[PDB]
Amino acid sequence: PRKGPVAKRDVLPDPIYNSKLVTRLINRVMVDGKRGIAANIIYNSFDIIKESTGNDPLEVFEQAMKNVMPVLEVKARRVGGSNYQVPVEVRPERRTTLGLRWVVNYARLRGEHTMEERLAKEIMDAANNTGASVKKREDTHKMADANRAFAHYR
Amino acid sequence: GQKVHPIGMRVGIIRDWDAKWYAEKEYAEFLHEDLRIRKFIATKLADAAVSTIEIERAANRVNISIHTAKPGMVIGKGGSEVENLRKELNKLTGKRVHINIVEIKKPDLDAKLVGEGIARQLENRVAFRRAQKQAIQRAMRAGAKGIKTQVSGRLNGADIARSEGYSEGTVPLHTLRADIDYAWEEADTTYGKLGVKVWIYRGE
RNA sequence: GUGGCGAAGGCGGCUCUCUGGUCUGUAACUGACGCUGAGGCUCGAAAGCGUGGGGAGCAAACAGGAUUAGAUACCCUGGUAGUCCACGCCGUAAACGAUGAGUGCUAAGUGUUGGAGGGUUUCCGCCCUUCAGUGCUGCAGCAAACGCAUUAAGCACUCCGCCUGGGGAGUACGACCGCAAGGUUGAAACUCAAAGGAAUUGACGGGGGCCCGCACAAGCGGUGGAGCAUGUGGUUUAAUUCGAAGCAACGCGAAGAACCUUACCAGGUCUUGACAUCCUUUGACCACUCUAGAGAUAGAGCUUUCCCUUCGGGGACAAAGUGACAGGUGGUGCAUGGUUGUCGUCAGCUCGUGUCGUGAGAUGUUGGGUUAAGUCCCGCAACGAGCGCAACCCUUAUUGUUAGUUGCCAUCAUUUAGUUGGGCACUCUAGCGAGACUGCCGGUGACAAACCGGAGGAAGGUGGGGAUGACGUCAAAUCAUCAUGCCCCUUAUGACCUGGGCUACACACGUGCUACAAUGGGAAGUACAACGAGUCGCUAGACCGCGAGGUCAUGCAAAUCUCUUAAAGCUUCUCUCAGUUCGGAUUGCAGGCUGCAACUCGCCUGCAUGAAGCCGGAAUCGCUAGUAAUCGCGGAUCAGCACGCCGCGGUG
Repeated sequence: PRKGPVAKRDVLPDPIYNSKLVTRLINRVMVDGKRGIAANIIYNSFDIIKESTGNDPLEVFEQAMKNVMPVLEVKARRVGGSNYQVPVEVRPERRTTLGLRWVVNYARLRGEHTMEERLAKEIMDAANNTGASVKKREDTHKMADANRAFAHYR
Repeated sequence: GQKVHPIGMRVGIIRDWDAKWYAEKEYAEFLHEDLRIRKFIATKLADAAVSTIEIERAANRVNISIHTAKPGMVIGKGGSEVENLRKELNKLTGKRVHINIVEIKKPDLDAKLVGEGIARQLENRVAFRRAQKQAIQRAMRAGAKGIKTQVSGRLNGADIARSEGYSEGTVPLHTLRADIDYAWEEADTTYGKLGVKVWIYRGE
């Protein structure tokens, strides 16, 4: 705002796995406040992960998150009438925000016959350095570390 | 238009309804009968300076009480005018009526009385600047925490309208426990209509 | 370099030649030789003129490109005189410090340019004194204020130039000057009652700074594309009644157009009148039936029939007379009252006693910090006060006590069951009280206000939400809620009736609803609320109909009965990425309900048909938490008629 920084919106760790990350993942799949559907979807997807060439849904999910999250994002700014873009660092909460966002967005566009057949498949493809999510990360890193040219003294 | 009616903001908080009866399935008839009554008795009020009127009612009788400042000039010589009031009001209401006349003390500390009196000077070609000033002067001498007046319309019997009033002492309007009074009257000199408003603060 | 030099105009690379002035010390000399200066002469930025050279860059005039309503301008590409040298002419500038020259006298503080003395002495870098320039601050005094102030605009003497309300006008005439352009000198006739200087309070600026706010930024869902509902413009019409027009008009007045409403249009009708008072004859008026008529109305039938009586009156009322008169949603929101919108729930608007100012006026109310706050602290020629802010009012979050029916059922029997015996424990209902105050504990900070953290508690820093809208701004809106000054109509702009628009459709704009599917469509089963409404109203139950519904009947004027088993949700079985088992527009046929009557022009049911639409460019909107998104329920208005409006709760 204008007055100054604000709080961080504490979350309630889901009771099944006792992991706040699964809570945020449930919150991102959910649309229109229909939360039980989102919960059923995430649990069916994790069942599908473990049953087929899996070890545990938390482990492969964390690794997929690690492989997707970005570390260098740029910001397109305005100075006095000419606009450019400059890289900057990335604070931690924004990182997991972006990770979840990309994974869900690009699983929603897969093209199979169930959101589970999409989500489980996509985060498996992600934990093996594949999938449009990882390519989105690398597009970001390539835009950065190039557009540092008109950023070196910003 | 940016102020609420000061005795409608406070009704049901520190003041009461001027009509105290409870009825259901006979409510429209009662409300219009009260309206008829009150719109009639503005006949004597034209001379006798009545301020309020309180309508109560029982099984079939209607108990009325009026606040005036002229007790004798409203009851008659030995009781020959209240007789007429009752025998006339029976012709409307078709019931039994019983006027219980109150008398008002300190009449210069009443919104309708003051404003209606200082809206009768305007009709007799009097300048407004001293009517309001003498009104608040004779309202403070009775002892009052504050008073405020305001006249509006074509002033002096002249062209395009304007407005102006005068204040004396404090008149807090936002305080809910304030017991303020208010009234709005009319008059003409020869041009259109004028509006006179008056507020008096009498402690809480 | 607020450095240097020159009487001014002016003078900036370097070397030489010719030359003017200033400053300082000394004390050889002359002995008032001085100051000012009408007329006269000399010099005098830039532009311009003449003769002959020179000509890179820049650039009047001019050409071409743009922009605009136009652009003989500003902007871009070019481009001639001129800008440069020698010699002549011109003689003017805001040629300014808008401040003539000479001389003496009158507090202080501080920089810098060029010198001279004394001390300490590497003083050659430091201290002090003293001349002449050049700046800043400041006293007496001066000034109408601004200001000036040993570089006077102070106190005084000498000499010169010039002024006497604003226009006409630096014009005309004469005269001198100039190659010219022009320069110098310099009126009147007539016309106005002002024109000016400096400062004061407001309002404005295509002036600046600080801050705040779903104002941007970070996000989530939309609008703009498609079909339909609805309002507006436009066109059309016999009429498409009137009002609202950026934000702050456009699901607005209208919280209910088939007739009524209804002002508009076409036909059929009336004139003291549909509605009010008066005065007289007088006085009790009706309703009902039958023919004609679309009705309005007219013509006939039983008759509107004394309710006060002292014999002498008064209330209701039809007609008539009878004219005073009535009647107008006709005009003027720029003649008004009243009632609203918006800045904006932003934080402002004034007074008394003092002090300041020649005076209008100022101060307070400016400054730092903090705050949602002219809310608080500190400082300060101010010290206090009033309306605004906050508090007092409502609802929601926790509980004590009083009261247990129509509410409730924990310890008991009983049935279909809280039902019936029993009880008021629990929930609930509703009166009266408690509880939140930076109130304690730690740190920051001027120890201050305030901010950050903790304890306890249902709740913590205006706990959440509502009502509450200052002085003022927009000649904002409304004569159509109602009133009302002036104007207008009166056998019609008044009044009564039937039928028709207000719903017309080559189109354009706003606000919404339903979708484009698998986080979905269809079939069967199982659950969980709250606010409200009801007497000619809300309808239990049983039966008939595929359905919307219908019949017989039952309780309830209501914590008792009913509207009312909420929908998303959960569990099974299907369908398989397609213009489709998505979507539900449009059309055909058959019904139901209200109503005297659903063609124009109502809502609902069933069978048949099965359009556009596969997530929507420029641009643009809402929202900071039980909020956004999504799902149903109730009622005001109302025979009937809601995708609109006002509320309620569920998931979140």
